[PDB]
Amino acid sequence: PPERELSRLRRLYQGHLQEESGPPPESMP
Amino acid sequence: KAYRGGHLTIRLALGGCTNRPFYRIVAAHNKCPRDGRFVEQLGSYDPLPNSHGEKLVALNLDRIRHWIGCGAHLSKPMEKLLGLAGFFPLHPMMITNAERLRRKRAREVLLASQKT
Amino acid sequence: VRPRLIAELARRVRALREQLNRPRDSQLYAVDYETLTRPFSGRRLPVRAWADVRRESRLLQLLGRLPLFGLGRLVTRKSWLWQHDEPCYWRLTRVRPDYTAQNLDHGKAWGILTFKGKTESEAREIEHVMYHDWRLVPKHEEEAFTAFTASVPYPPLLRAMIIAERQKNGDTSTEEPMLNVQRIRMEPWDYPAKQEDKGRA
Amino acid sequence: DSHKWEAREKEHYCLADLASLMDKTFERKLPVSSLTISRLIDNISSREEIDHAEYYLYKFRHSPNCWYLRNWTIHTWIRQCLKYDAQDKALYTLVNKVQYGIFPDNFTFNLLMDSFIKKENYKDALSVVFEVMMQEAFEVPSTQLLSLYVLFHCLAKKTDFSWEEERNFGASLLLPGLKQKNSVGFSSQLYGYALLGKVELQQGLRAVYHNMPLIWKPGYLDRALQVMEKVAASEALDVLGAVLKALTKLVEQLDIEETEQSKLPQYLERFKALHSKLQALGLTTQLVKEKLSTCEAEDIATYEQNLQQWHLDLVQLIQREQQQREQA
Repeated sequence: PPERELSRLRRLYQGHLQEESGPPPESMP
Repeated sequence: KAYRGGHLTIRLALGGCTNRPFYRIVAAHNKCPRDGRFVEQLGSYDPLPNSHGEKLVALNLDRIRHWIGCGAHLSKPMEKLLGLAGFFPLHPMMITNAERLRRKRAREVLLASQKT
Repeated sequence: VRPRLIAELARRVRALREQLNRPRDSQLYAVDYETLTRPFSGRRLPVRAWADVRRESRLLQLLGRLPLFGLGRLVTRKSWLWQHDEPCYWRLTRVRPDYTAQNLDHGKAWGILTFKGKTESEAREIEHVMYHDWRLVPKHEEEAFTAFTASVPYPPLLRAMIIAERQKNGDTSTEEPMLNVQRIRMEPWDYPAKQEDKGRA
Repeated sequence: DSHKWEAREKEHYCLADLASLMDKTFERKLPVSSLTISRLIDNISSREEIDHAEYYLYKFRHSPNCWYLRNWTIHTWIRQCLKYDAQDKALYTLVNKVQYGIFPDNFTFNLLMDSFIKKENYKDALSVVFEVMMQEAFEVPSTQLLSLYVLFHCLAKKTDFSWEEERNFGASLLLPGLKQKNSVGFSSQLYGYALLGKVELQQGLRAVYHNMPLIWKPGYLDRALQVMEKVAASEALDVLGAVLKALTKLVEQLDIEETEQSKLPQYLERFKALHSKLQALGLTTQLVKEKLSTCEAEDIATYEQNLQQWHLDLVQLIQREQQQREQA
C-alpha cells in the first residue's frame, strides 16, 4: 500500500500492535 | 419446520466414523443442524487421502448454479474449495495463511541460519 | 378446534407493554465512565470502543446547545475524519429530542447524507445517534471543508465451460468472455445504513 | 429600544388561573402547547414570578415539544428581566443553556449587552460575552460590540487567564473575525490565533474543540503565519508566545506529519523575518471607540419587521386554539 494508509492503521491501534515484514517470499524448500 | 427468517446455505456434513472424516456438501436451511436434514443433496468431499494419495471432491456444478443461482449463502470451507479448484476465485484467508506459513517458513530461514 | 383464548389475549398485553412502559433512549444510552458498563443492561462496551465514549462526545449532547437544534447544520463522525480526508457528513431536516433526559441528548433526528462528497436526496434517519463518535463543523471555514472533486476475467473452470459451449454451438470466438463490474456497486463497510430497518431493543 | 413592543396585544391578567393548568397538563403527562407557555411570561410583574418562570421553562424545556420554544417567547422574557433586574437571574437561564435552552441569536442578544454597561457591569458582562461566543452568531454589527468589550477586560484582567479561559479568550475574536473593513479587524485575529496556539503544545490539540466550535487541523500559528502576509499584501502578543514554546494520553496524528513541537525553529524565523514588511510597507482599545459611531446604524428596521412577523404569528396560532374548544 501507499505508506500514508499504512500509518493510518497505526493511528487506530496504538495500544494493540505487532511488528511485521513487507513482502512474503517467492518459494520455500 | 417454520424458521423465523431462514435462508439457504450450502454446508458440509460429517458422515464417517471417529478419526475418519468424510464430508458431503448439501443444500439446506440455515438453522437445521450439521448432521440434520437438507433440502437437496450435492456432491461429496473426501478429506482423507486414499490409496496413492488423493483428496477427492465431487461437485455437481449444474445445480449449485441453480442454488447459488437462487441466492444461497455459502460456508467458509466450501468458499475456499471453489477457489482451490477454480469455480470461484481463491479466498483471502487461504492466501494469507499461504503467506503466513511462508512467513512462518521465513522465520525458519534464520533459525536454520543461526545454528550451522 | 380448541382456540387459545389466553394466548390471544396475552399478545396485546405484551404489545401494550412494549408500547406503554417501554424505556426510552434516556435510560439505556447513558454510559458509566468509571467501569464502562451500561445502566439497566450491564453489558460492557468492547475495548476497541472505550476512548470514544469516555473521552469524546456524542451527537445530541453536542446538539443540545443550538437554536432550532441545528436546523440545517453540518455534522461529522469521528471515524470519517480518520479514514477519508474527502468530505463525508450529514445535514439535518428534523429532530425529535428526548424529554425525560437530563442534560439533553439521545434523541431522534433525520437529514441528508453526503458520502465523501457524493450527496443523496431522500432524507433518511442518521445512524449511530447515541454513539459518541461525533464532531461539529464550525461556520468559520465551512465552505472549503466541503470541497470535492473496468471488467474482470473469469475464474478458470467457469472459463472452461463457456469456451466449450462456443465450440459446441458453432463459433470459435476466441474473444475472452468478460463479465462486468460496472453494474455492481462497491459501497464501503463504513457506509451508515437506514435506522428503521433496525429495531430498538 | 424599549417601548417598541410594550403595546403587548392585551389579554387576561392572571397567574393562578394558569399556573394550575400547565403542571396539571404536565402531571397528566400530556404535551404543552407553545401558546400557553407565553401567557405566564407576559404576566411578569415581580421577581417571585421570575422564579415561577424558572420552574416552568425548565419543565417545558423537558417536554415532548422540545421544539416550538419560539424566539419571541425568549424575547417577551427579555423585556421583563431588563425591566426588573438585568443583573443575576436574567443571566441564570443563559449559564445552564440546556435546562431552559433559549438561544435568541438576534438583536435580542445585544439588548442585554448594551443594558449591561449602563451599570458598567464589569463582572456580568464577562459571561454573556463567553456564552454568545459558543453559540452561532456574528452576522450582525455586534461583531463590533463584543470586540469593543473583550478588549475592555483584556486591559483589565492580566494573568495566565486560566487552564481553559485562555481558550475562551481567543474563541470570542475569530467568529467576530469577519472584518474586511479595517486592518485591526484582521489584527484582532492575530490576537486569538496566538493564544489558541499556546494551548497546542501544553494542553493538547483537543483543547480547542471541547465544546466550542473550532476545527481539528493542528495549525493555528500557521493560520496566523499566512494571513499577516495578506495584510502585508494590503501584534505584540505573538512575540512572547512563539519563543515561549521553544523554551522548556492519546496520540491521534500521523507518524509522517511532524508533531509541531519540532517546528519551533521554523516558527521563529518564519515570523521574525516577516514583521519587517509591515515596517517596510505600513492602541487597540481606542480603535474600537472609533467604530462606535462610524458603523452601528442601529438595525431596528428588521427588529420592527420581526415585530410584524410576530404579529403574523400569535394571532394565527390563537386562531387555531379557538377551534379546539368549539368542535368538542
